[PDB]
Amino acid sequence: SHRPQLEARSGAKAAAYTPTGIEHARLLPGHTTLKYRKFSWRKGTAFGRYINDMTKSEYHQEFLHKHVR
Amino acid sequence: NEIVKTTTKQRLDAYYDLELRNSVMDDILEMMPESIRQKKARTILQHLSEAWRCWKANIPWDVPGMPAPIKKIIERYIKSKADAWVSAAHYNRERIKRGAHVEKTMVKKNLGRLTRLWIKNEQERQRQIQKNGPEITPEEATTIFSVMVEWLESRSFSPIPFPPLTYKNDTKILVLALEDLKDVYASKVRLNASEREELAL
Amino acid sequence: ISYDQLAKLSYEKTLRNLATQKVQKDTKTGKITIADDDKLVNKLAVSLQSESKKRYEARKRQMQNASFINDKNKQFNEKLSRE
RNA sequence: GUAUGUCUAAAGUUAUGCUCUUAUUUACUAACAA
RNA sequence: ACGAAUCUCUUUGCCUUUUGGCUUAGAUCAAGUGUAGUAUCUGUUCUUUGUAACAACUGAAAUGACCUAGGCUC
Repeated sequence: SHRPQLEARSGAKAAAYTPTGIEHARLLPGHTTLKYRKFSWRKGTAFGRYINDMTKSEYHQEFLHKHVR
Repeated sequence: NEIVKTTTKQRLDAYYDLELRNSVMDDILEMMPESIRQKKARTILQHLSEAWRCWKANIPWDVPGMPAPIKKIIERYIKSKADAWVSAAHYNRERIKRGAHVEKTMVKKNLGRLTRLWIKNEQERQRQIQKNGPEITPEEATTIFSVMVEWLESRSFSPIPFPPLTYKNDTKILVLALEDLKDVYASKVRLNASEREELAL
Repeated sequence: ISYDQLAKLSYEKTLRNLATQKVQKDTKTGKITIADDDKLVNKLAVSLQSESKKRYEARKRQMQNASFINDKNKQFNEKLSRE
């Protein structure tokens, strides 16, 4: 029905094709010239005294915490 | 007739994914020593697709009959893809916060992605909780219990019974809940199946 | 079994099928007319057709042997079941 | 109702178990009516 | 019995019509009628499930080839 890509449109045919002679927008001459190189109260409480996983990054969990409620 | 279209925001994803599956397919062919046919690559790439979906779900993708190297490779490639996805999502959400030009469709997509991401995160946390016990130290729990007990002790707080047939309020109470529920449905005239069922109840 | 072995083994077979029962060059044109027995080439043609025919009928029998919906699925489940 | 897609739009190229009769359902469809 | 050929089957090998992308699982799951068509239903009844032998002939018609309308042959 509608199918994955396997054998790409090979520019062999586009080479043997005739020229168009259209003038595209970007092929207008931009940067003509090249550059070059040189060369009491506190007692009474109950309690008185990196990973390479995008789904487990500290940034990530934090982000999720931020952006859910 | 050498049209070739550039990538743009609109067709970026499709192009990405085709490039990905081409890469993966290439890698697998390189690996595979028999020099199998393109039709046997269809099985491979389809396999990959399923794997991706499984990752999206957070259901582990453990197909038995594979060779380990293939399983490795696909795991890698979906991690790459996954990385691309998650980071993209994050970028989008900052973008949305900023209040930038963003596609209504794109914002919905981002919402979806971020939800799936959230669910994945969440159930991973559940797994973590399971895998190495509850965060609460039992001593802490005990302390908490002692505290709460002490509190109600101080209050003479008689607990709430299981509600029998005794109440003069029972009917009244029921009427409140129903009213509350009805409040959802009075506005929206077109209703879902679940909604309809609820209404009927 | 690799296609290396299966070639040589099939080579060995058709040699048993054989075991059952001049060069002239115009170097200016490059045309190497190997005038050989026209009866033997005909015997190749008939034998090779017969070999392909035998194989063709072999599938036909195996196709007529028998959790699915259509022709393809039945076979696709058979591709799963063989594993 | 449309995209869209087919169709037509005229001139003759020199060879010797069943048939039947009906009534009912359900489904789908319907720029047809309500 | 060994060698070979032909045929059938069985075991394996070969997959021999044997899953051909991506997205927010791409998204959302209904309140209909009569009129017509189409199919599908089900019932419904009945129906029904010239030939041989004997006796006889082996062949017709056309116009043209011989002889003097007639007579045989092809």
